[PDB]
Amino acid sequence: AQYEDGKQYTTLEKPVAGAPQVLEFFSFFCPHCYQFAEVLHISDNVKKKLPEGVKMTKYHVNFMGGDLGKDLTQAWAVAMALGVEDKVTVPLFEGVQKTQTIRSASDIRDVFINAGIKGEEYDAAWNSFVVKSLVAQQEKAAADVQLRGVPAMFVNGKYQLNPQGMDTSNMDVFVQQYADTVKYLSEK
Repeated sequence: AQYEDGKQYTTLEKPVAGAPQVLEFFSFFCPHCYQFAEVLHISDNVKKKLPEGVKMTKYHVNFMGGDLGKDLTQAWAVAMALGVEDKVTVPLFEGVQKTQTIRSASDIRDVFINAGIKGEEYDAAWNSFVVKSLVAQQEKAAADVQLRGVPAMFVNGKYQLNPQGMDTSNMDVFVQQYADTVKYLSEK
């Protein structure tokens, strides 16, 4: 049929219990993740097609970018904790990869400030137990899917998206096929 194991998706040989329904891993240092978020808008388009009541989650990973990468995973935990993922995603991607103006923890904080998150609020979150828990949560999730690279997306901790099996000659077609696969898997 249209959808086929090994084509638009693969099946984890050891599924993850309690995983988020739709789980994307990315790194602000990853060029393909920059392509996913800034040119393809994968996550916005996936969200648009998700069935009623199925929600999507993004976690940041550390195996890219060294110490700054660890800071960016903690900053993303701040963004989840504060609900500002959509305020900071673009200036964090561009600051790391486009202008290369993000080179320290302080530079990341400046992005949150300029996006409306006051400094005292950012520091409180940065040093909070909630954020520590969210860092550990992101790391545990990637380990549980034996994550080896990004970007990556998993549905119900069972199925892994396989973009290499999709048509890449037209980006809008690729995005449509990617999002329709997430829709199909979420209903499976």
